Amino acid sequence: GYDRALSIFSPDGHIFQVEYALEAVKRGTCAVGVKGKNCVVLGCERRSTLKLQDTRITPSKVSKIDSHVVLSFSGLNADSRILIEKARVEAQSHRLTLEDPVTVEYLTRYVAGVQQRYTQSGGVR
Amino acid sequence: TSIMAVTFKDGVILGADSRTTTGAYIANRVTDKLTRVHDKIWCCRSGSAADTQAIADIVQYHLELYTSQYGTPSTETAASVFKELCYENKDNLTAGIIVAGYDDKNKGEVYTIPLGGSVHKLPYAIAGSGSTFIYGYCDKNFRENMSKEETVDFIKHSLSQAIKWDGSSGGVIRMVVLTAAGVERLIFYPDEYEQL
Amino acid sequence: QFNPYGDNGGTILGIAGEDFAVLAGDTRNITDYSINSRYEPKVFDCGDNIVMSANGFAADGDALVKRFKNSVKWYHFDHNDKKLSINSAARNIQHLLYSRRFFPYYVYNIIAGLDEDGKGAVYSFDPVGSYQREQCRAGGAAASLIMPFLDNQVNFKNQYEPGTNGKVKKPLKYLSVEEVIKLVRDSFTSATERHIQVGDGLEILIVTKDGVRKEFYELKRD
Amino acid sequence: TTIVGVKFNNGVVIAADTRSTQGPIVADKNCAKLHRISPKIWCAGAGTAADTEAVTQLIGSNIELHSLYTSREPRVVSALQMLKQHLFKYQGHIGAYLIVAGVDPTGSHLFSIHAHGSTDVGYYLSLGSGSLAAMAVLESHWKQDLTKEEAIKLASDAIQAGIWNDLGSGSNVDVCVMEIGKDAEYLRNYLTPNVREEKQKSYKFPRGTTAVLKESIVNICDIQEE
Amino acid sequence: TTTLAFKFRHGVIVAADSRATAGAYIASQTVKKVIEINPYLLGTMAGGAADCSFWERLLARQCRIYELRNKERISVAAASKLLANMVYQYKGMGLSMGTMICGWDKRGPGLYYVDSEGNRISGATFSVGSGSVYAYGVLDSNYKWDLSVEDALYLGKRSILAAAHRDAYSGGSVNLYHVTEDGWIYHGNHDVGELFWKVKEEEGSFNNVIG
Amino acid sequence: DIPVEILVRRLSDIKQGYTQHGGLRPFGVSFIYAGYDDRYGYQLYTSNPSG
Amino acid sequence: SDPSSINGGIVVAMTGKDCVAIACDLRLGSQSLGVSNKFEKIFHYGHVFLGITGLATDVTTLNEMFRYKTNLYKLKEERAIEPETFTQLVSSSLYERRFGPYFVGPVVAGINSKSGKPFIAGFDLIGCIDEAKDFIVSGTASDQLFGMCESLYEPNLEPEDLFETISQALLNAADRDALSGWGAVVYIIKKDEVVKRYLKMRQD
Amino acid sequence: MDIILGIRVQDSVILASSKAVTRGISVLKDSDDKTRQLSPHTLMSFAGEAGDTVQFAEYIQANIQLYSIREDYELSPQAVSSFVRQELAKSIRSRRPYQVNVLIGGYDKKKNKPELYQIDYLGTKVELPYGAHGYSGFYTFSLLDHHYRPDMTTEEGLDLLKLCVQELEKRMPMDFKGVIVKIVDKDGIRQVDDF
Amino acid sequence: MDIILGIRVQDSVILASSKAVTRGISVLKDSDDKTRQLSPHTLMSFAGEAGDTVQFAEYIQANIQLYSIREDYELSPQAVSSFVRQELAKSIRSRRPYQVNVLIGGYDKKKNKPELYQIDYLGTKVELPYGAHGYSGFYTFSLLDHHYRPDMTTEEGLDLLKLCVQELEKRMPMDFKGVIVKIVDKDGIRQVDDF
Amino acid sequence: TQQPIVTGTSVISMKYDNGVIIAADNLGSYGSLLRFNGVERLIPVGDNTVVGISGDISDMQHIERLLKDLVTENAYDNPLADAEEALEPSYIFEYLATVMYQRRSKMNPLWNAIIVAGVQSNGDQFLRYVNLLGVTYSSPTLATGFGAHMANPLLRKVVDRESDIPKTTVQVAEEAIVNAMRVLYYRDARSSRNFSLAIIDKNTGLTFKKNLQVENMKWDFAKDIKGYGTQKI
Ligand SMILES: *[C@@](C)(CO)[C@](*)(O)[C@H](CC(C)C)NC(=O)[C@H](Cc1ccccc1)NC(=O)[C@H](CC(C)C)NC(=O)[C@H](CCc1ccccc1)NC(=O)CN1CCOCC1
Ligand SMILES: *[C@@](C)(CO)[C@](*)(O)[C@H](CC(C)C)NC(=O)[C@H](Cc1ccccc1)NC(=O)[C@H](CC(C)C)NC(=O)[C@H](CCc1ccccc1)NC(=O)CN1CCOCC1
Ligand SMILES: *[C@@](C)(CO)[C@](*)(O)[C@H](CC(C)C)NC(=O)[C@H](Cc1ccccc1)NC(=O)[C@H](CC(C)C)NC(=O)[C@H](CCc1ccccc1)NC(=O)CN1CCOCC1
Ligand SMILES: [Cl-]
Ligand SMILES: [Mg+2]
Ligand SMILES: [Mg+2]
Ligand SMILES: [Mg+2]
Ligand SMILES: [Mg+2]
Ligand SMILES: [Mg+2]
Repeated sequence: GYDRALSIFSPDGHIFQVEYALEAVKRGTCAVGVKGKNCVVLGCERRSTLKLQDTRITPSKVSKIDSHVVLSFSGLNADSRILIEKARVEAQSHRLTLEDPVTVEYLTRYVAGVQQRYTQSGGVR
Repeated sequence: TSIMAVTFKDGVILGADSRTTTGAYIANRVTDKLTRVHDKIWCCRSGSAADTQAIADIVQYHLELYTSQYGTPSTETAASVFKELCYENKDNLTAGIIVAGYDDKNKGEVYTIPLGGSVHKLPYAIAGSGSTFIYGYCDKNFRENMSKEETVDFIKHSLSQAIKWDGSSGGVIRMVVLTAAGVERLIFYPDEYEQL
Repeated sequence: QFNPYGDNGGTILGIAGEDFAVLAGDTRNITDYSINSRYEPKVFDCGDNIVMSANGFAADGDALVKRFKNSVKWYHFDHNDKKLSINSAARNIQHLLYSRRFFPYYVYNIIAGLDEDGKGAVYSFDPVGSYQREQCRAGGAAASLIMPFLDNQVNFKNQYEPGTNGKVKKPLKYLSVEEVIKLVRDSFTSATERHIQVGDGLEILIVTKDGVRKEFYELKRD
Repeated sequence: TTIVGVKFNNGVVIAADTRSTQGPIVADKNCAKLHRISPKIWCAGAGTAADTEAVTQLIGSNIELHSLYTSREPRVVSALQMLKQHLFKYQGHIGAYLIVAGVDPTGSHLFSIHAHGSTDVGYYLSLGSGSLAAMAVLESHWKQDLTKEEAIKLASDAIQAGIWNDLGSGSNVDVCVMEIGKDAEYLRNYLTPNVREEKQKSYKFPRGTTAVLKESIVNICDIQEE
Repeated sequence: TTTLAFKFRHGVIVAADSRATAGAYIASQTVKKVIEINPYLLGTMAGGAADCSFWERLLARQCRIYELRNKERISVAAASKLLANMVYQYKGMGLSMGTMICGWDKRGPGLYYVDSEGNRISGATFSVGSGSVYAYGVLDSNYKWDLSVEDALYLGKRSILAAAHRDAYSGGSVNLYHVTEDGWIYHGNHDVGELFWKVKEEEGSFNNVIG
Repeated sequence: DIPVEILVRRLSDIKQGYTQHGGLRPFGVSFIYAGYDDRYGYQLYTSNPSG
Repeated sequence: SDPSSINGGIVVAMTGKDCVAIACDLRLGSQSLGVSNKFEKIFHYGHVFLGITGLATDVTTLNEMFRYKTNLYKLKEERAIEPETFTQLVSSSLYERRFGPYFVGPVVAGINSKSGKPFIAGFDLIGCIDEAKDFIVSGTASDQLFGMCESLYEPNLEPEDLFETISQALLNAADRDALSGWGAVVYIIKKDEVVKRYLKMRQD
Repeated sequence: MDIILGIRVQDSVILASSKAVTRGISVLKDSDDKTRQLSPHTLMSFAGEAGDTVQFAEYIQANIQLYSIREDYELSPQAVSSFVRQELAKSIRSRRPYQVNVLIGGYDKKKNKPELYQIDYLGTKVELPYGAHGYSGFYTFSLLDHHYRPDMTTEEGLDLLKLCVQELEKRMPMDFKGVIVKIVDKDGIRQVDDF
Repeated sequence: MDIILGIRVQDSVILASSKAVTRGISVLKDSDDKTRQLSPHTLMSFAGEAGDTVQFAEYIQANIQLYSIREDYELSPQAVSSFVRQELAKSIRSRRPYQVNVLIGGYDKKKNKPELYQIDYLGTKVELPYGAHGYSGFYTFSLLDHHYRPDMTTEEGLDLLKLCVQELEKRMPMDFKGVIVKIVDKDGIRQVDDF
Repeated sequence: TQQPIVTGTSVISMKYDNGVIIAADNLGSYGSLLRFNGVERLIPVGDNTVVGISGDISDMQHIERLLKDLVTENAYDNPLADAEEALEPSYIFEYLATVMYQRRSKMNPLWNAIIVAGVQSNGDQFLRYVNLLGVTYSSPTLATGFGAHMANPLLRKVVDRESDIPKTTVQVAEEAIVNAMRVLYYRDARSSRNFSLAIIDKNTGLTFKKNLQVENMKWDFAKDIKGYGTQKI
């Protein structure tokens, strides 16, 4: 198997591959989250460079992870699908093993853990 | 089966009957149970026909590969390869094999390998279902350093009796002579050996 | 362990007409994949215009027939040479079979003849004496091959009259002896093709008021 | 099944019956038991029908690839060796009992092979349920230095013995002759001694005899244009 | 098999199919599973055809010698008990019988269930055989005491049909009987093939089946 | 029959995998998917080597 | 216990003059219990027809499997599969489960679109091919069907005549089997038209 | 577990399942719900060996709920029943098969039709107007064969179900402690609290 | 058969026996009386294998009735129970033993005392204030151990019996179709027609 | 119920134009051990019948005694014991068949397969088989054990049906029997070279041949057979 260490430290104590991943996020369309007293609103930018688009079928920016939790993102679109799929699987796995839906804090901790794992595993970016 | 191998002055002689059975039906009456694993290292096969063929084929492969690298193998070496197969696969095999060969240094040697996979070096050996009936005869009549003609008669007479009493033995008596002179095949038909 | 039973193969067939009856059976005797005899009679004239065939385990079939023939003999002695009716024979055979309820005769059994009104009769027996009068019955190795064919060609089952489309059945017209013997030969020729225990020969016994007549036809020997 | 193999002067011949059973029932009256491994290597099979086919198709496929790789015509000993090692590995669970014969650059050959992986050499061989009936004939009539015509006769006579005397065998006789320096001739239905006689009656029904409930056209065609 | 019988105001209804089986093979379809012991006594058969036939025919002969010695027709209870004691001797030996002894005597209509296991039970409604479980649904749901002879005959017929449809080892034809104080009355042989379609149309039942 | 988007997502996920792990070159292919299903009707999609 | 006789059912196929016919019963059971009277056992992949008897779960599974394989065959080959070729695919697929087989008795029927030759074939549960000229039978009443077909069948029958022969073979065999019946279907197949007829039979 | 029934009427599917759980000679519970909601318009009842039943149902439930979230779309009852069958047909040749029989009752919102599927542990699927698993159908099918019409109302379906249960309670030797009844229609799934 | 109970109170013996007869998966009857009057002041209930039960009870009944006629005298419950035990102890080493368990409830007119005997199929006899056969005692003995007094009235004995039956109906998986109750006292044997 | 200990293998027989022939080898096997080499398994009864027996030898010796006693008993108060009221093959067979079926019905069989060969008073050929189960059948050729599998096919090539019997001479029939005995020696692992043969002709009477040997055997081709496949030396 491909075991190459892609995410590594540099002399100044930086992991460039992780920092370059943040540059991909900087390029991505804007996403915003605001929580009120009894609600949360997620706003997302759609770049108008792409017209002739079919808005019915185009992947929406906000994704439901479960019936009570949503996830929006900024950065590489293809990468986001992998995290969303994993999060959705974990959400059902939690309901299945513990008989409660995930807390928002738990789901976040899982997704964040997946992201971290890809910063010190061989052969992956 | 009825198989035997006997050492003598000039080398060693292998002997066998030619019957293979399926219950009481004789599936083949002209079987060759004397099989060659090297130029002057042969074996007598008893037990499962499938198992003993599979084993002998693997051994012939091992000794062919041995020869290509290290030259002519000893009869002891051939017996060791047989043993290793018969011992390590003892749960799944039913094979009673006698290994016989001629060196110029060691001359005639005989090794018998029964069911368990143990090895026993002997002056002569008998095996197969029909061997039971000639333990007494062979013990009484065997001598060391016999002539070729004496040894042929000893095997002929021994297998004649084994065939006479054992239903699982019969047909012709095949023999293979292993000496410095070369390899000689002999055959003896019922009309010859029954009247002994 | 000793197994007192065996299977000698064979197949039999009884068909009742309006004023006649036939009892047919192949002449082949077997054990496993071997043929014992290509011609070993299996259907017998037992007297009083009654024909009988009991087989499966040949030794038990031979004994049952032998006993029933004996029963007919003693029926004459004990009741002033009175003729044993087919219905009386059937009931007698039940009691011969059930006398060994706990060590059965391993056989299929069929008798045929004429009833007391002169009409054709066929009775069928299971190994322990359950019997039934029927119009058509096959027994033995290839019984399952033949019976459906007879349901169709003797009782006109699943056959309706064209034009009506399933509203009106095919009427139950009686069959002649010549028409019946054709069904018998076709039944056994078909069974010989697909069953290995059936073949060699076919012996038919026809029963009328005039008596008992025989007919023999060859079958394939493979 | 009954199958045989007989050597002769300049080649070898094999033969087989054409019955396949399922208990006491005959499933196929004209089964083909002679299989082609390579153009001049044929084998006859007894036992589990699917196994004799599958094992033959497999070794024949590998023999073809071997022949292409080596730029040589395949040998009978190669087919023999590949078969026995395959069967031995499955410890008898693949119920194929075969008679393998053929001609190659080495000459003409005749072998038998059992399900557990044992092979035998001979001038005449027989396998299957009818092997005893066939071997009785072979032991009575075989001689050294047979001609092609004598060997075909002996072989078909041996199969007939099985057809008539064994319930597991029947119908027709298939033959394949493999002579040195010639094309192999596959004689399908060489003998046909078991044709069914004419039926006494025709059972063709009047149209309208069967009761019907519904009728409908079945669309087998693809989705249409326009 | 499927057999049933039930007591009611105007006597006792007895009904049965006619199928006989040897594994999956239907050996016969013209079997009489109701045996006439006397003009006032009926017996049903289920399980071993040979067993049921032999012992119930032997019982009918016991019931006849009873009438000769005693100048009196045997009771349903006594008849059922003679059978029960007869089969009890051979208990554990392999007998397979499931029977109902139906009749009319001094105490009125009588109905006893008797089997080879040893049971002997008096009751107003029974059904024995592989298809009994299907028949019980129709009986229990529609059974009264104040049932007309016409409606009672139909109920027993419809109950066998229900079982004959579902149970693979039940079918052929329906045999009906009605037992009065003047004796039993045969009410015909009814082919299930024809009866099924008739009932489907007239009643509206078996909507799932197409015809 | 598979909904169009589900098929498209699957192929696009395969393309994505080659950009994140394995150390292999991506597929140098861009697709235009034309399809129909009973949910969204007629649909056009595109995918590129990024997934 | 016997997987091949739990659910019950039968299939029969016949050749005629420039035509073939394949028929089946509609019963699905759990031993003695009848569960469905609409369980059709005949499927088609283009112009090739497949009847399957035996364990119902394996019947359903194999249909879905051959639909899968024939749909791919068509996409790659750019043509519908033929009966001779499909017959080899069925055999291959069954033998790959040699030591854990599907408990089925398949029957192939169809007409080669190029040569116009009628074709039928039968298999055992592990893949052995029985390519017959006259007829093929399968199911719990296979003995009964062999008896009916072997006596009623005659070669070179016309479609409307063949229909009556195969229908009577099925119906009368099914009526001597406890585990077969509850309806029946017959497919009459010609080179470019296929008719499907439901038969009226006893529902017991 | 013991008895599970199903009946498809004009505009709905009704599932009746027994309440008893039994370990040997003792009734552990008399109010057990042998059903899982797979989706808002699809309900699955189940019965078989202890553990296998609930493990399988909840596994199916999780898979369908995952599909619903991923696509933001409810699978048809036919699609669900086919998924379940494949899982059971896959299971039967595994090292230790799930010993579970199920009924799937659903309302297809696209076709505006109720649908009932019966699937046994072997993976044997059949669409039915009414069905049952185990020894249940033996007692109930004769009544359903008699009384059932496809144009029945939900109320008529419940009355016919009461008749089926009354017969079970009379002729079954085992006490199954009554049934929980649930109706699946266009508006979703609801429980009949008085039966 | 299934459940047979017995309780000896101050002045009487109460026997409660189930009504169900079962053949496989079907309840044949729901009003079976599993008892025989051996004498005017002695009642025997029974349960075991089909046939054996009734054959044995009626055989005992015939023997005691024969004794009564011959001597013009009623045997004591103790004497009857001893006779029954011997017949069962004789039976257990026979070719085919009677597979029957019994309770004998009687009022001894000499001592003016009720008596209850429990005898199993092996011939194991025990005199008790209350007893049960099969799986019955497993559910009922804890209540009887708690509530029973020897100075109880017949009415108090019946109320305690209702409590025992209520527990059986809750925790036993098998439906035994209620019980027939009979009281044995100085005035003879009578049946409680409402229970 | 028992198991056979010392056993005798095939008995073969066939009809020809004027009588019957029957043959059997002289071996008494003890499992795979060929224990007893001088065992006569053909037993004449008078000058018109020969009973050939296979299977358990202790049961054979019992049957042999029953037959010897049968002759003694038939002569009792019978002036025509050597004439009209002599024992017939059909009488001898039915007696044995009665005994065999009775013994199997008591679950204590005589572990044998028997062929009764002879010629009747009217010159008709008699040939019938009976075994431990009481199963009986008749045919132009009959054989027990291995003979049923190997001998019958060869003998049926001479007499395939009833109409072939008059066309078959004693020289042809004997030749066929002797050949079959050779084949059984090639192929039956519980057979011997030494055998006995008996001919019962309606003209020349009973001819009983002892100490016959299988001769004209083919073994020479064995020298050319080497190995089991690939071996050349
Ligand atoms: C003498 C016979 C005894 O020691 C010799 O040893 C010869 C040796 C030569 C041939 C190598 N041995 C045999 O002939 C040998 C005897 C034997 C039999 C069974 C097991 C072990 C040894 N015979 C065979 O191996 C035959 C050869 C076939 C006919 C070509 N094979 C069988 O008999 C096969 C073997 C299957 C088997 C069973 C148990 C262990 C290993 C393998 N058996 C069968 O085909 C079954 N057969 C058919 C049904 O009736 C039962 C016997
Ligand atoms: C002679 C005719 C008999 O000895 C030959 O040996 C021929 C050989 C030719 C055809 C290659 N042998 C057979 O015909 C052979 C006999 C046989 C039967 C059973 C076991 C071994 C040998 N017959 C078969 O192999 C048939 C071929 C069919 C009719 C096309 N197959 C079966 O009978 C299969 C057996 C499959 C099997 C699986 C695993 C191990 C061994 C065999 N049996 C069935 O299909 C029966 N059943 C039908 C209902 O579905 C479930 C299975
Ligand atoms: C329904 C139809 C089935 O449950 C009914 O219960 C009917 C009752 C009617 C017939 C009175 N019962 C049967 O059909 C009954 C089922 C059965 C079978 C065997 C034992 C008990 C119950 N069938 C029979 O009794 C058949 C009737 C024949 C087909 C006319 N009889 C047999 O199967 C016989 C009897 C065997 C037997 C019983 C007791 C001791 C020894 C033997 N058996 C055979 O004929 C042998 N059988 C042939 C088919 O191939 C397998 C071997
Ligand atoms: Cl070998
Ligand atoms: Mg010998
Ligand atoms: Mg035949
Ligand atoms: Mg049917
Ligand atoms: Mg039915
Ligand atoms: Mg199901």
